Amino acid sequence: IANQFNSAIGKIQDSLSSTASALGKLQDVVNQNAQALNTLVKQLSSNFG
Amino acid sequence: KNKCVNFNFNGLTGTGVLTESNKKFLPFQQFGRDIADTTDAVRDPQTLE
Ligand SMILES: *[C@@H]1O[C@H](CO)[C@@H](O[C@@H]2O[C@H](CO)[C@@H](O)[C@H](O)[C@H]2NC(C)=O)[C@H](O)[C@H]1NC(C)=O
Repeated sequence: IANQFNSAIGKIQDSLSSTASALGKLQDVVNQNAQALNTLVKQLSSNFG
Repeated sequence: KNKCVNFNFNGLTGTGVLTESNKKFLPFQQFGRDIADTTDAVRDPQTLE
């Protein structure tokens, strides 16, 4: 049972090294804020007639 | 330089700290701009820098 647990934590090293794909849920949140800040900044160029 | 001022370059009035730029503008360019469309940098009309 300890060898199962130690193996299973071992697989988390490989999963979290190899890609961002699981953390994509947190990436989406920081990326949405960066996109909205950059949009409110780009709207300063709007000439509004 | 290096002090906040009410600048005006050729009619491009504004408030800022002025500093020497490593940015290399082309001869056809007198001003630069931010992603926000504010005047980021200027080529001085009497000393070509
Ligand atoms: C239950 O399954 C585990 C694997 O999850 C079996 O453990 C393996 O057993 C073989 C020898 O039969 C070893 O070569 C492996 O190294 C063992 N793995 C680990 C993680 O120790 C276990 O034999 C199975 N038990 C029963 C009663 O079926």
